[PDB]
Amino acid sequence: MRVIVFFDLPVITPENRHNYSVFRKYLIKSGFIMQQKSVYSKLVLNLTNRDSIVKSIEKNKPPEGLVEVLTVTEKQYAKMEIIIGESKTEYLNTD
Amino acid sequence: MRVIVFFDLPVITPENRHNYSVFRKYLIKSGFIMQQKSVYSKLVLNLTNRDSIVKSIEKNKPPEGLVEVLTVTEKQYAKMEIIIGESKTEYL
Amino acid sequence: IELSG
Repeated sequence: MRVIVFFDLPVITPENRHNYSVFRKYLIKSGFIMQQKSVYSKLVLNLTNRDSIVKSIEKNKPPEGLVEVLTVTEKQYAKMEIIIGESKTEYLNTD
Repeated sequence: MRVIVFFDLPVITPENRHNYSVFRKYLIKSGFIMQQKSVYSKLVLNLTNRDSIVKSIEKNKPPEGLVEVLTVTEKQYAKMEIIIGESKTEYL
Repeated sequence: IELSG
């Protein structure tokens, strides 16, 4: 399985931005990989570990913001559609 | 199923933020509902409707950034863990 | 424009 963490943390104040980097570092230290600026994922090999992971996130939660933790299968994760921003009137790389 | 669209768009310049609001407005116009900032979801009855939604997102994508589309069951979505920084429900 | 995805 894959555990996907979506977080919506404030970045208004200097304390907000510090706490944002603290949570990001905790995720990295925990073996999560950045998918986007606010979305991190971790491979889970056994379901026993999954809720151990959720308990750790809860205990290490930032003081403000919303963190949501979704568990998906590896096939759902591997077939995620990736759409890359491109202008409609973009020039093509002539090599 | 439930389709989850999470995006990571630049917000540095005023044009970036304008482009961010245009894509957000497009998602809302398509019937997506905000789950949190930069994360939107929509119920889909079958994968044909799913792939039409994704095709429309591709044709309406912003000039820069990453848009990702995840499809999960409604049961998987309902068991999402919700963690709030200030949880307590006190009324004034 | 004829999107394949």
